[PDB]
Amino acid sequence: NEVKYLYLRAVGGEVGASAALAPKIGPLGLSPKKVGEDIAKATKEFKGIKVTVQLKIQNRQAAASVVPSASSLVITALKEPPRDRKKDKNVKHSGNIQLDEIIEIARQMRDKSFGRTLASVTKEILGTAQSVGCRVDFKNPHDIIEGINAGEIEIPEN
Amino acid sequence: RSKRSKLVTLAQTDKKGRENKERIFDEVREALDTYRYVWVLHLDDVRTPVLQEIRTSWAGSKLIMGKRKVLQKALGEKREEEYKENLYQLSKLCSGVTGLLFTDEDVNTVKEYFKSYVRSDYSRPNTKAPLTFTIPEGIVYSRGGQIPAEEDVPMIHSLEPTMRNKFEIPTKIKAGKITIDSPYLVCTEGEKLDVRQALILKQFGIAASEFKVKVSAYYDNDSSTVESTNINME
Amino acid sequence: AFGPKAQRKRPRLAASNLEDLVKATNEDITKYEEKQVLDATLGLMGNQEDKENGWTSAAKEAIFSKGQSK
Amino acid sequence: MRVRKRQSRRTSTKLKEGIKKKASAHRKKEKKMAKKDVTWRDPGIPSNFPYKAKILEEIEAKKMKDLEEREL
Amino acid sequence: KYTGEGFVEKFEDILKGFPNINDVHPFHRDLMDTLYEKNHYKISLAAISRAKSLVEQVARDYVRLLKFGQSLFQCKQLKRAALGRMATIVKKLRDPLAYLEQVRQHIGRLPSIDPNTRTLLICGYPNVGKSSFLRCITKSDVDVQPYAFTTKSLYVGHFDYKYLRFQAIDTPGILDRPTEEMNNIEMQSIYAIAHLRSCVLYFMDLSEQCGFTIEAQVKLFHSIKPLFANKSVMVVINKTDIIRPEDLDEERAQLLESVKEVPGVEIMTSSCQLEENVMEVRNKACEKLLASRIENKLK
Amino acid sequence: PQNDYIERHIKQHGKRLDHEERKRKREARESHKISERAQKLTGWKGKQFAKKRYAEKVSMRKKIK
Amino acid sequence: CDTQTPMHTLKGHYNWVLCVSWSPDGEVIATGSMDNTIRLWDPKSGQCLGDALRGHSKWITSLSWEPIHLVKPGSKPRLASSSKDGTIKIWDTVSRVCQYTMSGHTNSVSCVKWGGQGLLYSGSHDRTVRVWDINSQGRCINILKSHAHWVNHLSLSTDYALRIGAFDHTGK
RNA sequence: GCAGUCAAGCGUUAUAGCGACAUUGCUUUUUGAUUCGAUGUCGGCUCUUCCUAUCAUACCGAAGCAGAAUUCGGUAA
RNA sequence: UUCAUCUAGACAGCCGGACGGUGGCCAUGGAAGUCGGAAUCCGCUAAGGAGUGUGUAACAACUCACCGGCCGAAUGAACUA
Ligand SMILES: Nc1nc2c(ncn2[C@@H]2O[C@H](COP(=O)(O)OP(=O)(O)O)[C@@H](O)[C@H]2O)c(=O)[nH]1
Ligand SMILES: [Mg+2]
Ligand SMILES: [Mg+2]
Repeated sequence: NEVKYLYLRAVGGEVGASAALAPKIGPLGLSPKKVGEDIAKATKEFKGIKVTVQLKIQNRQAAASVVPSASSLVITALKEPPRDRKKDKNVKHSGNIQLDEIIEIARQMRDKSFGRTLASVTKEILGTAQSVGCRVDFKNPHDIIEGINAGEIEIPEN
Repeated sequence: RSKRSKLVTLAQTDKKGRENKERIFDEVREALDTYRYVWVLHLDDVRTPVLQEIRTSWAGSKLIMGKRKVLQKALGEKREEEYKENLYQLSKLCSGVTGLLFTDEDVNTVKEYFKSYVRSDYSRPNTKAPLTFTIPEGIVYSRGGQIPAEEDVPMIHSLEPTMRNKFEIPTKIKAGKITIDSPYLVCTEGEKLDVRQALILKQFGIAASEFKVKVSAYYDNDSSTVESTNINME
Repeated sequence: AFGPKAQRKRPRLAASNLEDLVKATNEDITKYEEKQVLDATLGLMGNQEDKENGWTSAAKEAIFSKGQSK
Repeated sequence: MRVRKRQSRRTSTKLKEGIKKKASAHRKKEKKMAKKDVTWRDPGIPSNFPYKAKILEEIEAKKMKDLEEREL
Repeated sequence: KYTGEGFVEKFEDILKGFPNINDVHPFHRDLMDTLYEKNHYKISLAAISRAKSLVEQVARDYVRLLKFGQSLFQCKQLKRAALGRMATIVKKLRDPLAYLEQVRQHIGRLPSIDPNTRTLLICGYPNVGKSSFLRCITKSDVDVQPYAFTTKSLYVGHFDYKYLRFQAIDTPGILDRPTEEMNNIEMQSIYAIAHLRSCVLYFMDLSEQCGFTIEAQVKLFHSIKPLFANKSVMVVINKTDIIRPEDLDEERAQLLESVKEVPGVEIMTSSCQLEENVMEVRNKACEKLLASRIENKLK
Repeated sequence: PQNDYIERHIKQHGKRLDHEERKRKREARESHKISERAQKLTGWKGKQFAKKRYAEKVSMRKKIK
Repeated sequence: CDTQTPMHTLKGHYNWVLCVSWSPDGEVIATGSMDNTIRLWDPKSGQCLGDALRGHSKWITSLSWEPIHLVKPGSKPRLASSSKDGTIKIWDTVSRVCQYTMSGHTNSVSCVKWGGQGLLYSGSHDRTVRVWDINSQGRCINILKSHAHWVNHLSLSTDYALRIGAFDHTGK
């Protein structure tokens, strides 16, 4: 048998998020209810945060897992309160993330990274944090990157 | 008056000047002293993810690209202008899209890696056909019969003028779907491919050809000799 | 507000609920029916039916406009 | 193919003399505005002149000579 | 005077052509309010009317002044002043004119819906088969696609049953949201259901290939329940070629009976591949509508 | 027809078979046409053409700046 | 004001000092500036307390203090700040950090007022007034929508008492 | 029209003085509501020709121009 | 006339590359560079915009900004008369 892979964006913890996968389910003869249930069961860790979900199909089964992403990892490590779209809109991600958490995200992202150094991966993750608009070490992420490039900040693993 | 008026674009990137050529020149002449083996690699029609995977797999070494004349001038074009003794042979051995691999590993290890590295690729023009492909009769789908049409999604209508004019494929739009009256054979296996057929295969997403780096030769720093490698030069 | 670059996707003042929406629309329909009945008492009996048979009232005589010259 | 009327280019005496008076008045007005107006009042060697280097060397040697000619 | 008359004739052609939003039938009033933002609509037309009045005033003033001009230079200056003031007034109309041109182009292509004729309204969740059923029963060319909100505006079709012309209305799908977070696309369907006295056909998919569960579809029905009061109502279970109400689970069957329990609705099944069944459900809806209208007119 | 029927028609049937080529050749001929208009238009239309050309060139210079 | 003479000049900021506020116990001066910064001052010495509070991307529009009667004894009141970027940031001055950044508004926040029942009322140019609960980790409890244009100001019934704290017209 | 703003140029070693194109204020505010002093020459009828600055007729181009109808434009008396 | 590019490769063309974090954040029924609002970073580079337009319901595909291969000697821009 052959293995089929799908990739989608879904809000974690929410059932009925597989409505966009109905064109995918159509030719595949799958069950939309069970596909959505598996997506929710996989994304129980991420509450109210958009995440990249991988669906694996072999023979007649359905496996769901969560692919790590830089922005999703930054938003999760931000430890923001859960939000319901009927209650919170136009939310800003402007919390504080410590450098140890940034390095941990870089570790979770090093396996599929083209950076030759954990410092390079850390600078990429810091750029993503700058994009999401949060603060790192109570400082601007680009300023943290500038300090790293000057060498006042040292990445432990070499 | 009466001259062609150049198009003006408002983009965010400017062109590179002579300073970038000088910078790559300096980097080559420094790496010549830093590393011990200098390998000449032919990398025509290589994709950037493949090149970046190669750079990653050779971490700790240097892979330098750039203009061939710039690389040859940095290595020294002639005997009286070469950076190191008997480097002009390696310099003149460069051709085409040339990369230089500055490394410190064993000759056997570099040879083994470049002999064992292969990836699937799009078929280029003026290459042998890796298969015989035909668009099936009826509605044209995105893969064109490689995967079953039930899984496959029909070709978007916006590609019909491209298929009709650029690829010269007889197509008609029926109910927003691209249809052909008869099956259309694109290429027969073992046949030299032109730009049109290569474009059709690339459009349908067929990647049956193989990619492999060519290795011309290498130069040893202390031995000051060049040895022809002749890797994947068939 | 409207067009290729419009950014309004929601009504400015939404109805409180479907019950309010249906009640207001029923009242609007009743007011429209009464208003159209009231104007059908006169205008449709007069001006509108003249065009159906092609009848036109004759021209206003220029004598009735005396006392209104510049 | 219907051809229209063409403007005559035969000189008119009255127009010619009137233009003479017009031009004299214009020149007098321009001169008056020039005497009235308050507006504040060396391309060098051409890039295509072949002996630019000789011209520059001669002007530098002239400057060096003139520097001491007046002093002594 | 001639320039003033030209501007006045252009402005009058604008003002006479455009509909009167407060004098049209309330269904059309609500639809045009959703489509074009009634406040902006009336403000733009009022700006045109104000420009017309100002141009007339400028022409009258400068003709009266020109009666006392003493030379070609002064008379020419007065005429240039009048035309320049007219040009300034017209230039101040730049935004409303562009808005009204977009409105005219869009409003010329709206379908013609008669709010007082025989109507079959088609409504439900996205991807339940509304457009497919409209295609099956009329010759309207509404596109049918396996993604949500292919239909972004009301579509109309026609048919004949017992020597009477009936119109059918396909609507964009409705999500189960409160009115405050409901968007204009859904407002079209909501206003259609609220205004058009009709036979409302609520479509249900039990295969959930629309992307919504049976519980969600029943919730949507019971939520839009206040909308179809004093209107004939039927529930059409589409896509029976995949799954039938007979072979549901027990709780879902109880939910279907819960939908049925509300008077005086009636449940019928359909497949868009069953020409006999789509014609039968159409005939039943038409019978209900005709019985209701005749019972109304007989009183 | 109703709603965006020309867009739906293009989606379901395409355009005329020479549409792209004809439009491309018209755009290529535009430079010759603009020069011909500038040298051939007379009187009020010529003065308006020169005025509009000057305004467009000023606008382009401001956008580049 | 006794001699009608200047006493202290506070020159920490880099742009226009848009808002000033005095602590309701009368101990610290908070100044919110055009350069998106909030600076605290000791008035007796005319000095700057540490460094500036940062985190706003747009200029400070209004300042509010936590009421004394809500503040537990032995601790100092917190400082609420609003800005053109549409956020309300809450600052702990004892540790000089930012605890919450409420972010519901979509346009410039005109004003923020800290009430006497543990709530914050925020008014913005998005025609809305937001009621937030500080006890519930800075979440928006209510959205009041009845204005057809910008809200420019708001006032609470207890605003005089909240600003005055424990002091009086005798100032004991 | 008056008052201003911008700035391609003009100007110049004294960021003075000119200044095209663009632009704001007043005139003139929001829900399509609701006649004011020609101081001195005017008009018919019959009949001919000329201009084009084209209303119709001919042929074209553009437009959400489906069709029908219309609008704007070109050649054209 | 004044600036620039140029046999360690001029302009024009054809071909190839045009990447990775990443579908960056908010917002939307949907919105992945390309309806919008704010940031616009980091890495790997020969170079490659949090994207110049075509396009899609959203993706895709194409494009051009930029880089390289072939070709081989002048070329481009703004001003003045
Ligand atoms: N099996 C089956 N599929 C259907 C039927 N009707 C519609 N569909 C599919 O459902 C998808 C959406 O249908 P559509 O008419 O667009 O539903 P709408 O969104 O409510 O208008 C289409 O891809 C159809 O192929 C039916 O009767 N049986
Ligand atoms: Mg539909
Ligand atoms: Mg003419």
